[PDB]
Amino acid sequence: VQLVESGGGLIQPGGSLRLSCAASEIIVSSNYMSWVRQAPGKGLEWVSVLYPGGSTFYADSVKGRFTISRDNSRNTLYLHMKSPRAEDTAVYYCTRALWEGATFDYWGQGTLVTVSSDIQLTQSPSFLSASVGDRITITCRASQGISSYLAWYQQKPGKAPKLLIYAASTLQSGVPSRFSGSGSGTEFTLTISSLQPEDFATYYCQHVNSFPGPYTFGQGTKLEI
Amino acid sequence: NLCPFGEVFNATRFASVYAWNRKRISNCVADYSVLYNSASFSTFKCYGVSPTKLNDLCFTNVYADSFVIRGDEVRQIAPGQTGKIADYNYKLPDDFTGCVIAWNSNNLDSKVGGNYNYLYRLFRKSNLKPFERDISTEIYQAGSTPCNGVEGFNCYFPLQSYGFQPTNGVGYQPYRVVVLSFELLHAPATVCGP
Ligand SMILES: *[C@@H]1O[C@H](CO)[C@@H](O)[C@H](O)[C@H]1NC(C)=O
Repeated sequence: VQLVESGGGLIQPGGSLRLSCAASEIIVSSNYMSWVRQAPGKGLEWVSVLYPGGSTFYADSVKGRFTISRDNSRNTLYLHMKSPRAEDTAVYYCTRALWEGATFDYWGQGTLVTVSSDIQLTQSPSFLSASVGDRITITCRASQGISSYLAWYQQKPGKAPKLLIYAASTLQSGVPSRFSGSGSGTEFTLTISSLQPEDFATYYCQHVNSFPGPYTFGQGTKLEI
Repeated sequence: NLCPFGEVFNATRFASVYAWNRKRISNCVADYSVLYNSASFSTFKCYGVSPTKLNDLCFTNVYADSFVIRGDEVRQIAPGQTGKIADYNYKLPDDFTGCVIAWNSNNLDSKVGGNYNYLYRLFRKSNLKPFERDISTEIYQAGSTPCNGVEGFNCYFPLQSYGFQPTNGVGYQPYRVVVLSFELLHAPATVCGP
């Protein structure tokens, strides 16, 4: 029912920080639980994941400096940031991963951390200006065939990303039917059949894979009036 | 007679990794060089023993575990690894004596539009112990409320099918895997080298 992050803030370098994420109804220790971060104005980066059985995996950008853990009695996930650097500045999202252990169907609201001082995915176009009622397509291309291991997210300004489509074409429950995903192998397309004003947002494709790699997400498409 | 490795390596279909097959090999002469000299295997890694010494050794029995996984998961079939396969499907011990053999089986196990026959276990509360096998199919309780055998929100079938299509990148293509292990008891030795 909810994931709620806390513990963020603005720190000078040379310290340490610990983020926490308190879950409800979701049981942390039973799930693939992750941290996904977003630097101001930039895309999404999968940082770390904690498996139900306790294995941990980290993006190369944070390996050796960040640690993910959990407290079963408090139903809470933690991100221990040791020696944080300015380039760690970002909003940090707690997520639960469902389909294939890497499709993020629940996101916390995110907490800001500011620190004072292999298959590649290409999303086209980077910027897309359109009008209400237009039919728009966004295409994600992968450097090798990835079957149907792809998901699409919508991110409204100020908000956490929201899962729209997974397994390339399966519409997440509650998403309007004007959103549809198609394709397989190396080319995937998100179509919005009749653009509505609440749909103006940034959209991301994600290669659904078991480990936090640098090309987990496409670079995003800014859909503007 | 020569050991019937062909029954294992050349079987028409392999097991799913979560239900990995074990075949006992006894009462035969094993020429391991027919295997390690072969250009067909893209992985042939032995641990606790050298492959060129196998022909000099006598064992009580030999065991072949076989299954299919994705190319990118073959590295998990090794001592000391973690991940969905090592953690929840097939676990070698940290200190292992045996050989891991694997080959690309795209031409056999993938199908246009998809072969979904091969499964792996995605959800499990704890890691397997070495050589443990879990073929249960209880609905996996991912939330606070019990499932009572009913799939639903936070109540998930624990197995997931691979999607093996011929156009997959190599790391998403099916690989057949045979793990040879060796057994030495206070018993007559029945599998010797030539
Ligand atoms: C599998 O079949 C090939 C082709 O017939 C044969 O040469 C090979 O020896 C067989 N493998 C084993 C382990 O016997």
